[PDB]
Amino acid sequence: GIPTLDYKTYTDRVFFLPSKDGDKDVMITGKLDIPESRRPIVEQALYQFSNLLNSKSFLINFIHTLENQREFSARAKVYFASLLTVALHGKLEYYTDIMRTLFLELMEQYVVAKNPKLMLRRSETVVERMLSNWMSICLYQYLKDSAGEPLYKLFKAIKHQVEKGPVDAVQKKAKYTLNDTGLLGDVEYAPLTVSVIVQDIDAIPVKVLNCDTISQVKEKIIDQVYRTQPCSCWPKPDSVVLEWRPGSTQILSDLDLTSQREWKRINTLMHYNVRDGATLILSKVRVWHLVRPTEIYLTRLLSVKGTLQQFVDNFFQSVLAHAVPPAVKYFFDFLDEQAEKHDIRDEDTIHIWKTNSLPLRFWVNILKNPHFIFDVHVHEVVDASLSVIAQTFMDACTRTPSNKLLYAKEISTYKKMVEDYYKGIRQMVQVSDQDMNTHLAEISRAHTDSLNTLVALHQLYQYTQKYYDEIINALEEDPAAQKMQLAFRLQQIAAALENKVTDL
Amino acid sequence: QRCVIIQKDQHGFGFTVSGDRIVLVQSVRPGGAAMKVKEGDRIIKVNGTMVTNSSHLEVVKLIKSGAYVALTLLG
Repeated sequence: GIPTLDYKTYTDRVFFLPSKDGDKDVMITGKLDIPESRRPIVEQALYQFSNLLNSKSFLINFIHTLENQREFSARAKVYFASLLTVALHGKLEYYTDIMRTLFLELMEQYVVAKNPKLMLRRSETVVERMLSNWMSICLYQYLKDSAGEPLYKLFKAIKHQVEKGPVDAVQKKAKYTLNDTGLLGDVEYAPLTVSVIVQDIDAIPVKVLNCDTISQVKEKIIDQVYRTQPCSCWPKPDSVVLEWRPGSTQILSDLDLTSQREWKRINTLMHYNVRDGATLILSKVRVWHLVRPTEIYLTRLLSVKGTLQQFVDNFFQSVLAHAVPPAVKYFFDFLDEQAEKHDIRDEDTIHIWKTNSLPLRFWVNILKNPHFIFDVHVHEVVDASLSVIAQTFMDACTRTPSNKLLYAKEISTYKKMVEDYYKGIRQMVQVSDQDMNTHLAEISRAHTDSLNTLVALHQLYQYTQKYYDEIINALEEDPAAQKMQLAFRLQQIAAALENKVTDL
Repeated sequence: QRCVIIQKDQHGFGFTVSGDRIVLVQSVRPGGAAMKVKEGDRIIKVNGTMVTNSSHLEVVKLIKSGAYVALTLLG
């Protein structure tokens, strides 16, 4: 029933969609371009690059060396970590091992720093994004079970209240939203119902608005015509035609000779004299819309809040109450033991730690980006409202504005849920290292082969390529890495995988 | 870091240069004049001029702009 994305699609969207070279960069594309006269050797060396990444000393020196360099954007941190997640999917126990190491080191560097309650709040390191990906991985099957339900319901609800009212195409401001900044200030309209005919031939009724742009109207139709079909296969409103046949003839285009200018106005349904019950035809073949560049705001925000309150609530009651996932239990108890070993007395430091670890690092990301798990494409208008809910959700975990005004008693109510949630996890039966390693093992066995391993490996290789000297030297400094001669191995691997070649 | 000298043969020098910023060695002909140099050697000096900041074209030019080449690798 609930349109949950495949594992690979889910992971790719979660990891690489907000990365450096865009939404279709290298890895979602698998855009590895090498000559086939080099593929044997290239692969042969990439495997040894894998075995190299499986050496602990090499991986740790690699990571430290990279963290050292100033020229290393936040993008670089996140992306790199995600690559490391994909390339080490094979032995996730080893991954978890690395994460344990870097997390211990980060913890100990934070305790005797300035503020240990600031830990996992900067996202300025690799192991934080690693942990993020770890939570994402282990909770896939939890999302596909109970989590996805009220979340999909929430999304679709918000989307409904949004499309129920007018939305401006230019500024992306809607009459119905939770965002005060993305709220539309008062144009008359009407909930129109039009008849659309699809030729591939079938007739389908569609609910729209007369003030909607032609593009928007097309979106609203396509949304109904291709429901059964995944979003990737849907056509854009710029590769589909919309006609109106009154008697025996006019084509509908956002901007045309009939556009009203004075500045150009995007054409709407009430512009083409198109009233309710009309019949349209869908064949697969500056500028202002509504606004020419308070208590009403409070009222609209509150009514919208009242409508979505049920779904927000259901979501939180499933999220913050139930059988808590094993990785959550394991990691929170790990935070417990490592907080006992690191002498941090304050309980709110551990509450802040667990907060930074699970709800912020995982739940908020999904709440703001539903299209990472569901076969949906979301516009800025809905994502903004979901972001308001995400702010609201985060304030329910902080032991300390429109998101502050909107949900008042809510946050207080949910704080009890959060504290009792953490307590429930603490008073929960211990998941040993073995059980956890097993649960990781089933994931590793189930999903590595569908993952884009070679591209990951190659990207990471490019990271070693950029900082070759600092890394080789980092390996020559460390006695274990010069014992294993990891520098020589890295040198050979680099030797094989090169681009520009000349025979002398 | 080692210093080696090789003369041309009836089948050329006997090795293959790869890389751009970090120019190094890929394969050596198993019967050339280098095999009888190791596989995987970074060239840091060529023909007097250090190739630390040299381009691929520059290293190739340096090695090729002369009868015999004498270079300093890093193994």
